[PDB]
Amino acid sequence: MYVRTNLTILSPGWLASMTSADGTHAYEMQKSPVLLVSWHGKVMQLKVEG
Amino acid sequence: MKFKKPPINNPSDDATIKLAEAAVSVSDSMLEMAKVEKVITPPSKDNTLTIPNAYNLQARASVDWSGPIEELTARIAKAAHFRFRVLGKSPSVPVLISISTKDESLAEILRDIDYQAGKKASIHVYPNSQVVELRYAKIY
Amino acid sequence: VPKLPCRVDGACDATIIKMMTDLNKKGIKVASVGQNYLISIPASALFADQSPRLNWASYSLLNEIAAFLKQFRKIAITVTSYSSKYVSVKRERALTLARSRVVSEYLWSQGVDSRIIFTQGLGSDKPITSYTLGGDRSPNARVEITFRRAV
Amino acid sequence: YGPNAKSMPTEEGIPPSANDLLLHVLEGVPPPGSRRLVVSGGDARAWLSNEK
Amino acid sequence: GDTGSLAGLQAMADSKYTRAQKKQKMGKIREMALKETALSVGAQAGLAWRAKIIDEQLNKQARNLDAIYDFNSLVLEHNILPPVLLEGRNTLNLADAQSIRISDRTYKVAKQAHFITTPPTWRQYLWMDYVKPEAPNVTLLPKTKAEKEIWCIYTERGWKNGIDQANTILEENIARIKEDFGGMILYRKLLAMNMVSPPYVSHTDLGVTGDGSEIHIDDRVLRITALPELNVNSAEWRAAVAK
Amino acid sequence: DGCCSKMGGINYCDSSAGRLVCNNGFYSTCYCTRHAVMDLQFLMGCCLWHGGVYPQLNSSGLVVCNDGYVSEECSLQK
Amino acid sequence: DGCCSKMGGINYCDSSAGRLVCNNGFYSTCYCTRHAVMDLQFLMGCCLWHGGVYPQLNSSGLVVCNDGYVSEECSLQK
Repeated sequence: MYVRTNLTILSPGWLASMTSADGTHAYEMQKSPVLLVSWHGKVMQLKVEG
Repeated sequence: MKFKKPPINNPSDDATIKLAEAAVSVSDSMLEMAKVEKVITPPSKDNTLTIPNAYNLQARASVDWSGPIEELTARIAKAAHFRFRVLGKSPSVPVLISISTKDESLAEILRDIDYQAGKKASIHVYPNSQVVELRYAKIY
Repeated sequence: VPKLPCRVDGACDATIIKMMTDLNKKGIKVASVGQNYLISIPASALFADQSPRLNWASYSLLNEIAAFLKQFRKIAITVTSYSSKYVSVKRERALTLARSRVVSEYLWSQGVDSRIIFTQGLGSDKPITSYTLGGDRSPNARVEITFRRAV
Repeated sequence: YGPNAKSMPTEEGIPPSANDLLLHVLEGVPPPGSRRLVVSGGDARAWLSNEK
Repeated sequence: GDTGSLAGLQAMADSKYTRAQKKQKMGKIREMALKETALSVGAQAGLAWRAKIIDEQLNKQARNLDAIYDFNSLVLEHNILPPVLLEGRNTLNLADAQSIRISDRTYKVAKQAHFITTPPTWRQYLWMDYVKPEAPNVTLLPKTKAEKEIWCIYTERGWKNGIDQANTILEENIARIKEDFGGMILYRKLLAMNMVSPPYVSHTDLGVTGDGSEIHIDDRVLRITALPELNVNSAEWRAAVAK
Repeated sequence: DGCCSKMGGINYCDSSAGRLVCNNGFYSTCYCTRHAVMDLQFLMGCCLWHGGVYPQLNSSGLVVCNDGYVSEECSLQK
Repeated sequence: DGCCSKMGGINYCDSSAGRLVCNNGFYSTCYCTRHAVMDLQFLMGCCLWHGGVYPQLNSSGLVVCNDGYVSEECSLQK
């Protein structure tokens, strides 16, 4: 999965991490349905299915 | 008729005086943080059930060691006449424990070793099978 | 190279073999095989009869033993104690363990540069003779010191 | 990107694995161009190749 | 003298002191060269001797320093050195008139947490460099017995001064390492107190990789993603108790 | 002088241990190779536990180690 | 001069107190460290309770202090 976000990924690991000046971040991620995002200090979990 | 006061010693060193007065404050801070940590954290169980005591285990030892774990625990396995078992890969970061003790039996020696190792490894002993196993952390 | 050490500090092999010869002349059993060394001491020359108490003159022999033991480089030293059958198994084992503990405490109190000392006793478990008629003066009553010389 | 596009998005990929010279060092053969070193107090060998 | 200066000036009005200052002229002229050299060589000798003695004492009692300093206990589970924290109590600031700003306590992160390979030791801070001096340089020889004696006592004073400066440097090193360990233990107490966030570190796992000439078996990458920091959420702080 | 003194004399030195084996079956306490086990807990030299002494030729007597640390204890005073 | 005089002698300088310790278990009346209690009530110099003596160069004997005050009795008079 190739994800464009304004947020960042914390837990599972990363392979390619592109980041622009305006805060747009591109993350290359392996096939994982569960992710954890650290929004401004507090971490919440997201689950994505097909 | 001459007067005196009891505790007279050899002459001292000012650098050791400074080290002592620093370490007094260091030890006091360590004591109070240990107190508040013990108060805050509720204990659950003791490792003596996992590490019991039996015969041919009360032969005593006096040990100073400040190196890697494996040579020391193989030495105490040879003392115990017990088999050795290793579980898990040895991590690239070495695990080091310094021990300065006097007249301690093998069971509490192993308990102190396991406590000082902490999260990095665990120790078990099966006396019926006459084995001692160590297991690295299933981490990273 | 003069700033580098030439030998180990406080070492003279002639003095080592001299005091070894003096100990074996006195009656202290000295045993060498490879770099593994053992010394046997009669327990009657150290303790009283079936009791863990030391003579005041025993400190001379202990000092001599520590002086000899300072001459080597070591890792692990083991002491075992053996006695004669008097009352039970438990009493003799406890006596031998106590004697080993006291002599190991004194040997650590002296500044010998070892890492690990193991201490144990067996009572009258392992005889070294078929002759078992003497009391504590019999040669089975003994204390054995064993190690392997490093390098 | 135009010639005025001085701005570039910054990328980070995987950190490198190791150094392949350390294979030869662990073997015992010094890397080419390395210098000899003097080791005292014990049995060890050392070299200086890229001032490391 | 100039204390009873009336009688001192009346004695100075005599011609015998006018020719008694002409023999103190050479004494005050041939004076200042010896003292500087004597003080310099005394400072060198005192610093070197005190440094060697203090390193000897440190190596003599080197074991209990390792006993009291276990950084391996303080290192967290992902081989990360904990950060260094400072605190301050009953703070105030008077920038100028009509303007005071006070506060209860302050906390400051000095050194950020990072990776590490080996725990630190006290030898990195408390050991002092000793090189023996072997170059006694003489600019001028003290000719008379009096100037030899003042050369000796000025060398002694330099010896004392070099000893004092060595003590000052050692004391600064002691304060530095005590600062570092106090910061570590305060960070541990604060993470117990739930006033600082824990760090976060991610692990990335890959299997075999590489070409037909180079391969690696288990490609693991460990990366510290979130640094510890103070949190402002005051309601989420657990108080303590004692018995 | 005599490493195997009051013994058989020196046979030869083994470089695997850095130790001199005497003509009698014994290990002498002397050393022969520099790759042998010493006991060195004291050393000389400036800029220890740092980047080492900077090999530049400074004009002044001030000496600063290679990791930026200043060696005042080896520097010249006034 | 003799600090532990008519006593067992001087053992060492307790630098925690800055005071000498006699061979009999008593502190000497002398001090031995400058970080000690020397109760002095008299001082020297001028431009006191001010910014100190200003080290600038004046053509006259007028000495100003760093707070702007001028020490007249420390200055060259006429």
